[PDB]
Amino acid sequence: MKIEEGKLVIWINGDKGYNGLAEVGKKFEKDTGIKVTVEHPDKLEEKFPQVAATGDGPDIIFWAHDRFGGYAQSGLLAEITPDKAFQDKLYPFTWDAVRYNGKLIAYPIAVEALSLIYNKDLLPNPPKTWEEIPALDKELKAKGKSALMFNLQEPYFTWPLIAADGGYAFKYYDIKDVGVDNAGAKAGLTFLVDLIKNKHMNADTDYSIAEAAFNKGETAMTINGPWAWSNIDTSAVNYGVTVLPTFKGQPSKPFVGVLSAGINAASPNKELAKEFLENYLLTDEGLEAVNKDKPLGAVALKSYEEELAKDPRIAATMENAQKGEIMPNIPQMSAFWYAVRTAVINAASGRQTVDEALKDAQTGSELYRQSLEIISRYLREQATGAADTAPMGGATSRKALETLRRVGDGVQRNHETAFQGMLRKLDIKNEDDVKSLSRVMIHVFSDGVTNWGRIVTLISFGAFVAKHLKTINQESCIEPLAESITDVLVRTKRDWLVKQRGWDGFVEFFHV
Ligand SMILES: CCc1sc2ncnc(N[C@H](CO)C(=O)O)c2c1-c1ccccc1
Ligand SMILES: OC[C@H]1O[C@H](O[C@H]2[C@H](O)[C@@H](O)[C@@H](O)O[C@@H]2CO)[C@H](O)[C@@H](O)[C@@H]1O
Ligand code: NA
Repeated sequence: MKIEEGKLVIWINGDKGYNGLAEVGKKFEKDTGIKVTVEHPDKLEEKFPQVAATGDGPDIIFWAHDRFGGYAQSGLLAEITPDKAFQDKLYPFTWDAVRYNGKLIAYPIAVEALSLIYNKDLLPNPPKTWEEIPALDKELKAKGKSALMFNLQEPYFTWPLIAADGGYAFKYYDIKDVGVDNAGAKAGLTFLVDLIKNKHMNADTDYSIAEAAFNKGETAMTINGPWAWSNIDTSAVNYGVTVLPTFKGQPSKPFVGVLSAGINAASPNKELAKEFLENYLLTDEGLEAVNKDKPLGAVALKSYEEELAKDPRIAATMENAQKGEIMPNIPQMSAFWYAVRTAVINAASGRQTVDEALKDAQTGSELYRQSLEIISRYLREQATGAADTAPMGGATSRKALETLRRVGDGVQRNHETAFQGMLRKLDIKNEDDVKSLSRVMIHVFSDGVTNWGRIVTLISFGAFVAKHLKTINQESCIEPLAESITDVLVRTKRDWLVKQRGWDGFVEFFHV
């Protein structure tokens, strides 16, 4: 296996207290003789699933809890085994954040929420509403200052505004219901794009540009998390931390993250990782080391949270958190963030209109579930000979299914001999063999030009396999088969599918 035994490699994001974490690691090495290496690679949240899937990577990965369902579903995280007495040292709602499919899949460290951070010497009374920002910027611009700069390249930072007047990710979790292009989301993003059109913000502003501007005293406000506070202390800007402005009378709703530590499932060092996490990091002295480097927010460790909760910055953090929501941890969170990131960037730049951007995001976010509904229904009715009587809950699903029935009948008829021969060559007998189908379908499906004819052929093969599985009394393998096909299709063809307008495109192409 790629990972080395008898040491710990930790990955953590570069905005967090990695030097303090390394200090904890030195203490661990002094007591145990085991060397701890902390790294902060770029795009670690994308890198981790690529390397961990091959049995490589770090022993411990730190990130907000939202990405970890995905990791867990993919087999990349060890289940953790804190005993009762350890469990009781952290807040139950922090453990709830790192529960997937009933199992604990990470240790919670700290609760993060975005707040409004403001320069008390420029703006002694910060605005309660978004709507008053344009006027305030006009006033500040007369003195060579701006009202507000924040990172527009990561949707995390814009989401509180998008969500304020009723935007939402997944309904509280009903995965069918995405609220990315409803009228509330549209309103929020239109307000953001108007700020930009009226020269109150610049589309190119990123994390670094906003942080420098605030920390040099050029802009009166930023939006950021507790990790930013250290660098402002150093700058000698006199700052406060407050509740985010309202929009159309409603609170900004930040997406709340629980910084968490997961154990790589390929690690031969799981017991050392546990010892590090429970007996060195999640203690008063351990969290203090990290916190002194870059503040964590409101920590999951009750003993130390009682001291931090007296800080008015932490109170503000908790106030904003209470108005927002805990992020979901479902495997499609990754696709939701990619889709919303693109939408914000394209709306802010003018590359798409607000309505066009958010339509594309809504299609990207729901792609996996929508594809699965269609493909699973088709596979099961082909296998059994009868359709599923439940409603879709679904206009696109229903028409796409109708289309697939019409087109797929022809394909399965014409390809029957070839499909017979391919199935005989692959010998799919049970759930273990459906696992092996993925590698073959990626190769055969991907190494080929993409068009809807080829997608129908893939799904038609699926249906033909489903009928065989039913005949051999393996009907319980049909759902996993459908999941596997949907996985190959959407992992490899996502961008083409979105550009083709998803399943509405399919329906239009074969209309005919
Ligand atoms: C794993 C079996 C699969 S998956 C798939 N996906 C798209 N096209 C296919 N075939 C068409 C026409 O055969 C193509 O390559 O354009 C296939 C075949 C498949 C099934 C039987 C024989 C050859 C390929
Ligand atoms: O922008 C989408 C992004 O948001 C969250 O990432 C936060 C992270 O939680 C914080 O710890 C801080 O580091 O800033 C990040 C924003 O750049 C999600 O946790 C993440 O999965 C998502 O891609
Ligand atoms: Na990053």
